[PDB]
Amino acid sequence: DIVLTQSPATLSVTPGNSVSLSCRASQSIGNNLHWYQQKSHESPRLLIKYASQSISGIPSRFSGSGSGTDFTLSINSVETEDFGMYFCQQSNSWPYTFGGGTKLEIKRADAAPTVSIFPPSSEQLTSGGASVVCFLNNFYPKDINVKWKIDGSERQNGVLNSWTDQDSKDSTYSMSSTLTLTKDEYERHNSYTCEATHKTSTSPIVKSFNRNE
Amino acid sequence: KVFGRCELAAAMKRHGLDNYRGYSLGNWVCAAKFESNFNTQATNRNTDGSTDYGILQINSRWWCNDGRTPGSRNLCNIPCSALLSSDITASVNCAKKIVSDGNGMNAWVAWRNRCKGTDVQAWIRGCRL
Amino acid sequence: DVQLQESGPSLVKPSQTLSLTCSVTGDSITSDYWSWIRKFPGNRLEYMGYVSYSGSTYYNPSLKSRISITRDTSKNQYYLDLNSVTTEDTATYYCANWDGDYWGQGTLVTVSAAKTTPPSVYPLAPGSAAQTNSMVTLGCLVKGYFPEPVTVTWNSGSLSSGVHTFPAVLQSDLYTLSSSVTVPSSTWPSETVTCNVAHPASSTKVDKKI
Repeated sequence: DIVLTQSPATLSVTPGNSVSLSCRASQSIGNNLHWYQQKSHESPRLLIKYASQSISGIPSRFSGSGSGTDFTLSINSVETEDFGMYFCQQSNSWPYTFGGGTKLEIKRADAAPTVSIFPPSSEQLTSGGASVVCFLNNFYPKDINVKWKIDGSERQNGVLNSWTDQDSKDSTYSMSSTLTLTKDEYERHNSYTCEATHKTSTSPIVKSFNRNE
Repeated sequence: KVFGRCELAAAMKRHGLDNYRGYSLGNWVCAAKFESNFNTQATNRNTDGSTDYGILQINSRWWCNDGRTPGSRNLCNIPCSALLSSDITASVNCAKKIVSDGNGMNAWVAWRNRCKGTDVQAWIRGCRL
Repeated sequence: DVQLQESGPSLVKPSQTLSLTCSVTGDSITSDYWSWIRKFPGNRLEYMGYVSYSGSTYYNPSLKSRISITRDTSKNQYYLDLNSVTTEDTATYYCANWDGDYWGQGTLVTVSAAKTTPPSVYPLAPGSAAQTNSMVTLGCLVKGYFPEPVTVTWNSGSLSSGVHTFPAVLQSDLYTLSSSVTVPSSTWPSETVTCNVAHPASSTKVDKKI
């Protein structure tokens, strides 16, 4: 099978600047290389066919070039709405194959997370469970560390994290971290802490509560 | 436009035909030779409503819409007029879809009769590309 | 204007057959070539196969002996059947025309023996974690459901800005998801905030006041 290798894995772009995405084929494929854009929750959208041929309605800022084994998608004056995955696909030989994708993200000023911590609800406690939830909202860049403590001591068991995709309006990221305990385990201890370490400060952002007074 | 043989070979190579779905470049030059003598404007009316268009004589019952052909499927999703340009882009794009059916280059009667089973590479010999 | 709509189950048991339908408007099934493509979890796309106008099929060798692509032009549909599935067949499935201009919406199909289970929905009020600044962030925890998806809105969709709904995480055959919403502090709790959860697979719809 033909293997398509894309470069870079991720592009972090300043809006208004131009960028270049690469796709290299393991065997010559002539001009038989197509480019797709895919936003999250949407299907792929054909941008360029046959290396360089335009597609009706696609903005002229997208163009393609190359031949043989070396192909390039150029985006002039990148807009914020160009954020998404970009894939190449060859049709020279069966089976058709795709590159692994280049993720285009938007660059923006560094931002610290807004951190909020939530005790277990009374309804969950009644059922015998106790989840403590921490939101780390609207930060940049995406790299962030979260640490839990119970009564001042580090805790890692029962933690599950989830990260959003980049926001379409402000180009930030958000993360949720959930510590799940049993009700009786939660009730045995007093203080709960969510601690975020992010590039924006050498000091962690610490949010804590005590179960009772 | 009437291409020279090596001129067409070079254009077809630029348009990605060399080794498309296993078919060497000479297949396509040979097919063009025996379909149209390398003439992008060639047209042939058939006994049914249909017409064969362009350098690869692609038929309007199956592959393109000329509006006058009963039974038209327009498999290439194009007007047949696109197949009559000095620019071979549309003809090549449609040819690639044709050959991506199981019948392959057997779609072309002239290829079956004059190219299939022969040394089709003779049609690109002496060309520098 | 050609439109493709995929349909079929979102959850298939291991060793059963995964089946999907693609319904096409504006393009007779026998007037084009038709494809299936899937996207595995890490943005890994695989071209599964296509059927051309004559009914000839091309199948990816990776799927040889397990895949069938068939057509019913009278219903203007074409089909995917993938036999003997395993958890490795969990993916987002797409139908598309061979030219690539027209795609269906994508359907996540999960291959799992796990049982369909409704969510528990819990309000996340600040409680002991008092929020004393100008904005308050509230949340909703959606726990212990299977399979995906759930949907979350706030005040029946009237509260839409300042919302983050997080992707679900699977743990021991159950998903959990959370959603946050931020409002001016003086409006809460004077103006009630309610999260609205659906889980269609279990016919669950719940409203939880914060």
